[PDB]
Amino acid sequence: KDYYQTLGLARGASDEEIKRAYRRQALRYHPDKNKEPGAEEKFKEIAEAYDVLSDPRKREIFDRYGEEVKEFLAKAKEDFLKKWESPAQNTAHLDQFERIKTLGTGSFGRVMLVKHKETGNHYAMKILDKQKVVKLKQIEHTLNEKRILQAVNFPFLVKLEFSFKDNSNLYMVMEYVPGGEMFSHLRRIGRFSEPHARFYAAQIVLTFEYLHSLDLIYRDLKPENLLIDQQGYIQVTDFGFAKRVKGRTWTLCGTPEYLAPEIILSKGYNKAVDWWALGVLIYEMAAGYPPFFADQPIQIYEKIVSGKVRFPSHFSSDLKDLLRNLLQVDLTKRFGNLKNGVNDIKNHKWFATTDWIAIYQRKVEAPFIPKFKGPGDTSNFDDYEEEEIRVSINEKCGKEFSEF
Amino acid sequence: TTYADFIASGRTGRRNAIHD
Ligand SMILES: Cn1cnc(Br)c1C1=CN(c2ncnc3nc[nH]c23)CCS1
Repeated sequence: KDYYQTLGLARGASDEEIKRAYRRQALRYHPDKNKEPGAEEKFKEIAEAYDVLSDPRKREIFDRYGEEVKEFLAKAKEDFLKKWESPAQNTAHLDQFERIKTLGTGSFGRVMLVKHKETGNHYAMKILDKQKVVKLKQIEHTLNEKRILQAVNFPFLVKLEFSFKDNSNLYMVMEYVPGGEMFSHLRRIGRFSEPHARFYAAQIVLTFEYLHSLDLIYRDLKPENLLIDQQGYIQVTDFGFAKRVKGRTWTLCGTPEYLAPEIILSKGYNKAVDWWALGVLIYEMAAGYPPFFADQPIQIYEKIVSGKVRFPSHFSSDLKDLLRNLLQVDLTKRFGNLKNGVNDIKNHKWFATTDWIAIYQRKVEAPFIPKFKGPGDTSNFDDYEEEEIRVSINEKCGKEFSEF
Repeated sequence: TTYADFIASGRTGRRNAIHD
């Protein structure tokens, strides 16, 4: 409950500002003129918001909710920029790892379960072919990916443990999350109850607050890129499209259903497309299907710029309100991109039940803890045809991936 | 119905990304 927003003030108002803003806001919800849409509680909310901000000792302890976060992030930025400036390189070698099965393949390259012969531990290893990456004009996205992932550190982001290259491949070794992708469960359980969705969505919300404070845009929020760990919590993978963006940026990339309008249109965009995608994720989670689909992507982009979302009937009224505000086609009105930034999502009626402190601390009861079968289980994961990895006797594209 | 349309649109599988 943010007293500063309830009084429509900024964290640095003066002592007269809170007294007049209290009198300006108490009349706009007075129990005699605007005692209509149940706003007698918005009036009490204003009444309690003055009593705390008027008291310089009550205000000081309240100002320690923001300041704790402001500091938490400051140190996280500093820890990020030290790693950004000196990105780890060649921190392992292929022949340290026993290649087990394949865990997934696709538009990136190949992700296999591996085993470090010595520490006898379990990792995911993503193999990218240098020649195919330069083929897919994805050299700058691949270099980014390793650089943003080795430098970030957050409970809900997968952790890159090692990285290295040989003559024709780029190798990336990260923590092994065994519970499988949220996609496979969301399509087996059919959909998610609104509290279940609220669980995952809050982690995405804290993770986007972290990433955006680092000036990062993630640009691939999708249930196929979220994993569930043994505590039922969320681990994000695929940083193939993540960019460090202090201003605007222009690449149309992502996944058609999840693209914000401004990505599809030729105007630049900001972090705010990550909040749009979050609206798609909460919608697909709570309904079973994404808000905009079609067999041809251009028809998906027609729906996306229409600014028309049909909501399902079992969609709560508070969810319908949060979604109307995340799927706003005008990024100058979209939630997350307004004056109070992410706090508009956090202090929203659909998120009144949720403890952002406790969600961070991994304390909450995860409404679904997947099936555990020991150390190397690939049961929560589809099977794939195995290829053998050839290693050319000539270095390929040594110039393009110097930085890797 | 929408659900029947979602099974229709061939997009109930893993969605590959676009690099455009
Ligand atoms: C879809 N996708 C794009 N890039 C990547 Br990497 C992926 C995938 C992630 N999978 C992973 N499974 C288990 N633990 C992991 N740790 C990091 N990733 C892990 C398997 C499916 S492929």
